[PDB]
Amino acid sequence: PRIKKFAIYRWDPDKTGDKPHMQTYEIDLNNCGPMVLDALIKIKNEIDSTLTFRRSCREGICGSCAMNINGGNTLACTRRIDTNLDKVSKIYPLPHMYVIKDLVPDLSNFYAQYKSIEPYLKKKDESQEGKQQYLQSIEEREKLDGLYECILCACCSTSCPSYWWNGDKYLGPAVLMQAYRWMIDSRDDFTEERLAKLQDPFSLYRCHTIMNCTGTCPKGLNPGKAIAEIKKMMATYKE
Amino acid sequence: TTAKEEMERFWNKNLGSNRPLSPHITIYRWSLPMAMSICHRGTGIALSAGVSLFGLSALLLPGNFESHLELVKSLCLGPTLIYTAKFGIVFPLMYHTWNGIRHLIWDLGKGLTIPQLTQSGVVVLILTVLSSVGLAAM
Amino acid sequence: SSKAASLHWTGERVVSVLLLGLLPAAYLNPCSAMDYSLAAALTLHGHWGIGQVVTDYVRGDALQKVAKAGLLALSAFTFAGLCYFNYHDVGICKAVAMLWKL
Amino acid sequence: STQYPVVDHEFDAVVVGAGGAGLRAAFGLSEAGFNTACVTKLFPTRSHTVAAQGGINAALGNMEEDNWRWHFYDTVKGSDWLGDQDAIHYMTEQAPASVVELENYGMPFSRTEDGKIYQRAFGGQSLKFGKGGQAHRCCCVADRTGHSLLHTLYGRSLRYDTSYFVEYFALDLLMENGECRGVIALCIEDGSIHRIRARNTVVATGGYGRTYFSCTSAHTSTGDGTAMVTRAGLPCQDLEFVQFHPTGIYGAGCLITEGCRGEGGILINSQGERFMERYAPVAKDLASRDVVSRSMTLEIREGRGCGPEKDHVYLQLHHLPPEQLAVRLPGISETAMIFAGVDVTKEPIPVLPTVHYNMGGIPTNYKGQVLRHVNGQDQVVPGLYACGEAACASVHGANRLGANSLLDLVVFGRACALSIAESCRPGDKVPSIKPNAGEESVMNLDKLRFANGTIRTSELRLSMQKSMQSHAAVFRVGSVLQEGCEKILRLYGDLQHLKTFDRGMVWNTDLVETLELQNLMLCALQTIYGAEARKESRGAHAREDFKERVDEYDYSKPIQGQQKKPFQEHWRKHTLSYVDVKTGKVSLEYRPVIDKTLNEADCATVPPAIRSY
Ligand SMILES: Cc1cc2nc3c(=O)[nH]c(=O)nc-3n(C[C@H](O)[C@H](O)[C@H](O)COP(=O)(O)OP(=O)(O)OC[C@H]3O[C@@H](n4cnc5c(N)ncnc54)[C@H](O)[C@@H]3O)c2cc1C
Ligand code: HEM
Ligand SMILES: CC(C)(C)c1ccc(CNC(=O)c2ccccc2C(F)(F)F)cc1
Ligand code: SF4
Ligand code: F3S
Ligand code: FES
Repeated sequence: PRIKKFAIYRWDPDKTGDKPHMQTYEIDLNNCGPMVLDALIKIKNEIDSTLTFRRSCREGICGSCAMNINGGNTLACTRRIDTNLDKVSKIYPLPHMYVIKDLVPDLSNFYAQYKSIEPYLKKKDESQEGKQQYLQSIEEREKLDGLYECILCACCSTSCPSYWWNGDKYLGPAVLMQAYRWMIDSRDDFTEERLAKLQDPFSLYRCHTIMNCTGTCPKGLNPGKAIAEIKKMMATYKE
Repeated sequence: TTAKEEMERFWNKNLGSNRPLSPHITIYRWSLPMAMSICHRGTGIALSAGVSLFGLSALLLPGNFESHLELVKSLCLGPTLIYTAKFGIVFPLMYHTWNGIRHLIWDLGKGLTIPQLTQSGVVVLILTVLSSVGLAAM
Repeated sequence: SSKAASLHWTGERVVSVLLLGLLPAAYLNPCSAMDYSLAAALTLHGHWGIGQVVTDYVRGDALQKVAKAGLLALSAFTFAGLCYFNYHDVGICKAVAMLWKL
Repeated sequence: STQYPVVDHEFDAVVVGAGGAGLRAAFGLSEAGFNTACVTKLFPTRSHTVAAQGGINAALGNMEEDNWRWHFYDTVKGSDWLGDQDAIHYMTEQAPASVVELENYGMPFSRTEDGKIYQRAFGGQSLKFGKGGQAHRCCCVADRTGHSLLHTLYGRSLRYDTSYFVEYFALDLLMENGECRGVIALCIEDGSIHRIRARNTVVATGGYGRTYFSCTSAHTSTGDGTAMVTRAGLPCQDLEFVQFHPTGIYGAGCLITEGCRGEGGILINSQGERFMERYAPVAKDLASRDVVSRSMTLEIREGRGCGPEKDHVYLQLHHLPPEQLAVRLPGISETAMIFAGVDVTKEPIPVLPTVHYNMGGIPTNYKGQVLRHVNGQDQVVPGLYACGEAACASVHGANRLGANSLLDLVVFGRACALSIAESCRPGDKVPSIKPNAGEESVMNLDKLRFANGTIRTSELRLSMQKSMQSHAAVFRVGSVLQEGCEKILRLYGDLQHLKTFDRGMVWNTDLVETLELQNLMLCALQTIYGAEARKESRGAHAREDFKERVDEYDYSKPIQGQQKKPFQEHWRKHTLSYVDVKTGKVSLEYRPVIDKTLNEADCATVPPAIRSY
């Protein structure tokens, strides 16, 4: 055998007088896949069938199971469990998010910010669209490598202290990196008014290069890096 | 339903709920970067606090700088205790200064990989101790 | 597109590099000129500095405006108090120098 | 009852699904000015098309020069002549237009020297209708073409007043006298129930790969749309035909793309032989999925596997330039490491034929409209459509050709919209609804929420899956299948004996994964019975006891003075499965494949022929 302990955050909105508490579980790792999600699933199916959490791809490419495992925001389907048993894997939901239940935090705001940047191709003349393919050199395309892959796991933006204290008005990395992604997409024609949308104290400028965001990203992406890049466009673009 | 309207619904819904807030500072991993920006704030705040008291007492207090030093002098001053005080002045000045440079490199878009942060972050601590110990004996 | 928030950013960096450039230039060349610009750069930088901390942690309209003002007083008082000290006393450069010999 | 508040909504259209088919349908409706809802149990991005990697086929003639009719031919061959040729014409013609549309939407395709979309080779594709060698029409976004596809569309989706019900689990259709009036659905968050009613409905829920113990599919691929149709008393089609994708990690099941093979990747068995050349000489393992996985899965049966128990085959990449692996296959490069601990640049991957695509589904026109089968004839269920992996126009028939299903989505999603646009108008009388409508689904809900039996949902699911794994594998035979059948039938009986533990209203995944199981059984039931009755080797369905391909004529021989077989004596026809809810008893009829195209002068009805790549 081989027991590993999991200490996991819990909360039920349908059990009056309940309040945020942790609960431990114990798992023979010989009968369990390597990844943390495997565990949370294995405990759901075998042990406790109350535990509530988000999941789908189990392949680390969809962003459903984002959560704080041992003080760092990642995908549970990609973090392999700590084979060392003296340690007890702690699991919490993503930080400073209103918890709907257990490990299921409310992202509607997160998405709504994603909405607020207009993530799609914009052209001045959309009269010839949907008929010819737009041209883009491989060099112009390469500028998106490192940006286009963003899962929307939201591990980053929810690790940024600026976004903890300013979820309402600050956009956060996830989204800004994508705003940037459209800025330097050659095909797009609205690069300036995209930049114009960020001319306020908060939208962009609550970044203070804390760099927690890039640290925790599940896909090795570098938002901070992209924020910086934005700020440089912001100061040197003309009109 | 627009982006603004969604955001509005979120807050109405959640403020008037009985949902908890997920924890943050309590659970989150301590990183050198984290600590190294916290400090940069703290240091900032202490220096301006320092500059303020200095310019303010210039207008509020009696005498002149000489009189206030001659006051200091007559406090059976230890040469170590002077060094201490003098190191205490210049420790956060130099930290913030060196780290400030690192911030300014970043704003030039430079050196934002998890390698480079641990490297530069470490250098700043080294440059800090050296210039601090250096100046505190000039 | 009034670049009002982005110009504020640029300015911050601009003064920060000045203040980097002043510390050593002052050591090399202590003089009235330097003692004032030191005063200018210090206070301004620290004002915008704290500015941020405030706009980061101080929530709601009334309160922020209030702190923002009470900050501005402090900053104004501070610039004056320094300029004064430069004019009617030793001046920053030399004040430090003396303080150091101690 | 009355523990649940019901909240009625009114709309011009409901699209159930937010995967490329769902998205595309959804907003194409709105674009046409229809007050349109979109019910998806997951956040759109979280859907499966994200997971897709290979590409999306369309003869743009970017690499070489190309003809969509060569695409048609390749597709309809691929279908093993169970694929309905009108819908395949429609698609392959449209594919250029549909892809270009996605690029003008923003999707960042990989580019060429010419700065056009980079297309590449994929399993089963050719030029000059099979004569002119290998073809290169799989348009791709390096290795993450589903991801991009989805987020591009999702992004676009936001540019319209489409009303997205996120994390809302559709329960049943709102049928009334053969006519669909929308959907009733759980609202996962507060637990309340919502009767979304509308003049048309579109069902775009994707597959049921979770009927099996091993699949590339996600945890949410539960055949929910398929099941809802079933409980309307409506037929599903060809659900026995299941695609076993040749590759996919031995352990977890994660897919490694056929783009690996299309970019020059090779398959090796335990004695080192480039073994797929021995089976098919001209394809050499760029062949159809049915054939390649057959080769693989048969080579382990011998005892010639490559692992600690000798149970999987090796997928090689290391002989391809390192730079190539980075540009063309970074996504798979990374998950190969993560799940197997395997570097792709100097080690081969461990792969195993595993469930991947359901070319079965809800029966359809080429116009997206759902079909019933009355009087041995086709009849359009009014106010109900479907598109993507959920539906079965059988654009794929017996075998999905690679990199066509992402095209399937976009093409038919689009069509469903166009087809409603042209037939009715926004604002038109949104049909009424009896006050007690769909109570039974609520009682089903209540039943499962407080359900107190002896078996846990998880354990029953497990059994269903291992059952379908044993008996509905790549190869199957009456004996096995017979056992398999009554096996799935008894588990449908065990739905009385199921313990549900969680009892909350908010985010009760215990109950919804349970619902998901009802849906998955219904699907499993129809899959296995259909399979046992079908006595031929067509496409992905291979009977060892009936290894002959059973058409109306022996097409091996030239026809002419041949005596044609009567409809109920050959197997070139669509399996139409039903099931009586209560007994969990499968009944099933048949309906003919369509061979005529939309225009003979533009595209030639490709007649049946010999099957081998
Ligand atoms: C690993 C993998 C790789 C693939 N690669 C390729 C490729 O390279 N090229 C290619 O052409 N094809 C590929 N495919 C096939 C293709 O991805 C699928 O056929 C396609 O994603 C199906 O799209 P869809 O919108 O029909 O369903 P999905 O994309 O699966 O989406 C289903 C939608 O329906 C919703 N839904 C489900 N149940 C309910 C319910 N009860 N109530 C409300 N909503 C519900 C979901 O929330 C979701 O939004 C791949 C498949 C897999 C698994
Ligand atoms: C060469 C000297 C200095 C340099 C180069 C410098 C640089 C900087 C920079 C770049 C920042 C912004 C950090 C960010 O990007 O978010 C900053 C913040 C700050 N600095 Fe300085 N600084 C210097 C000296 C000082 C001095 C002497 C004081 C006070 C007397 C001071 C007080 C502050 C304060 C209060 C802040 C705000 C802290 C924050 O927002 O995190 N600095 N400094
Ligand atoms: C332990 C203690 C010192 C109380 C602590 C821990 C963590 C934080 C979080 N960091 C911060 O609040 C912080 C730190 C430096 C710069 C900017 C910020 C920002 F305002 F943007 F968030 C702040 C303070
Ligand atoms: S950036 Fe990295 S972390 Fe932030 S969302 Fe996209 S993926 Fe998840
Ligand atoms: S974690 Fe936060 S403050 Fe800026 S660079 Fe990173 S976003
Ligand atoms: S569940 Fe899909 S990212 Fe882990």
